[PDB]
Amino acid sequence: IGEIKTETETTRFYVDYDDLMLSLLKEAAKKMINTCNEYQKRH
Amino acid sequence: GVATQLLAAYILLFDEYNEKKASAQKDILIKVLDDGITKLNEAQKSLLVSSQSF
Repeated sequence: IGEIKTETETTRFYVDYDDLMLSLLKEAAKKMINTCNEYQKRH
Repeated sequence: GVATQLLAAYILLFDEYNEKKASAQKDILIKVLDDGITKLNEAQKSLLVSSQSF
């Protein structure tokens, strides 16, 4: 669960730049999608 | 895990002075470091009480 909470907090801090087209936030969201799908495949 | 990526984002974004993101980068830095000092202090106090229990 800590491996997911780290990426969730990182994306939450990347939101605060107030730039939705920032490529780093796009890459963080694409990383969270893969992490959540790999968590759901296990349960 | 959060700090070592936010600081790398700080080094990556501000090789030159980007004045648009300058007012928010300071708030991000202050928020993550004030979170970190509190977490590290609470971890040290917990380990100290666990050492004193014996």
